[PDB]
Amino acid sequence: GVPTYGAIILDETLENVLLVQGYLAKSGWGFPKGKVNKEEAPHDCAAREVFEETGFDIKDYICKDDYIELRINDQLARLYIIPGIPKDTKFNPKTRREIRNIEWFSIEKLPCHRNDMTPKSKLGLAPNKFFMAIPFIRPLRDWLSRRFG
Ligand SMILES: CC(=O)N1C=CCN(C(=O)c2ccc3c(c2)OCO3)CC1
Repeated sequence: GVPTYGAIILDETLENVLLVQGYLAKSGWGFPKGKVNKEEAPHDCAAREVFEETGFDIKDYICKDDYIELRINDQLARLYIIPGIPKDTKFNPKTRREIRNIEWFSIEKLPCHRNDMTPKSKLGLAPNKFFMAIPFIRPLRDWLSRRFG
């Protein structure tokens, strides 16, 4: 699939992250990100997608080496880590046809896996509104421990 780029924005305490809520197939909460355009550099795609989805421009804050990248079902998603953004920042998407809401979440309260349904002897995972964010949570926590401690 086409690579996606975006950001993990943290506040100044490093204990909250900014998530966005879309519609329909992207009806849950996830980090701001989207698909790279032809010939567009990863940092420019991350900034574009984040500004489209949040109205906040990360361009002056991106650090080249500071990101988490995952390959899920053979599609690569790279989120640049952007700490220290104040919680009173006014975030407003460009297109509310794509973004329902924008909120800060406590990192420690976010799930890092979905729950099974072993209580019901049924296979699979229970729905979770953080499903898009979840794969990045443990790597983020590990990354923050290594970088800040
Ligand atoms: C116009 C536009 O940019 N698109 C349309 C709908 C929104 N998209 C996202 O980039 C997107 C991905 C994952 C998400 C998310 C949003 O919000 C919660 O998790 C896909 C592309």
